[PDB]
Amino acid sequence: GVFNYETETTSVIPAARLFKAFILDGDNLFPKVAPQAISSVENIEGNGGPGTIKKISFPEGFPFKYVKDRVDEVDHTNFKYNYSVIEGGPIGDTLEKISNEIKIVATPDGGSILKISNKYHTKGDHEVKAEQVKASKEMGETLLRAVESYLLAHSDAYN
Ligand SMILES: c1coc(CNc2ncnc3nc[nH]c23)c1
Repeated sequence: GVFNYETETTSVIPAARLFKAFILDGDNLFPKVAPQAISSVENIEGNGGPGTIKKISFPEGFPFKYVKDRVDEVDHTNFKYNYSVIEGGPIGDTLEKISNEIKIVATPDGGSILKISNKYHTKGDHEVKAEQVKASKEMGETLLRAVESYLLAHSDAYN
């Protein structure tokens, strides 16, 4: 079955720039700005569009060793990015996939709002716990804040 979770968060960075950095250049930025959260990102197959597979490794001591994520869609006009967790970590006999959608929207103050949906696809019917969703949110927020801090400090990056 599918369990749907939605959240929203804000950024002080304008949408297009935040999209170029946090979404389009995450493979590079995440291990650089948040090494305590992401040890490395490996491109396994594909050139960045639908179907591209990445292996994201976590630091020692984390609950999981890695996940493989697959790019589902990338909308460079409307700042939408869809990707799925397809192997590793929580994926296995109870959880087939996590499908995610991120949309970044401009706000008139010059920042942005990120709208995030996480859909957990379980085998038949087993149950997703608030704890697993929380952990995802916390990771996403750590990464956002680390990227935001970098973009604040490096004005010539991603313009
Ligand atoms: C690429 C990898 O992770 C992201 C961020 N998605 C995201 N950001 C902030 N909180 C989240 N919660 C679930 N997904 C989230 C983009």
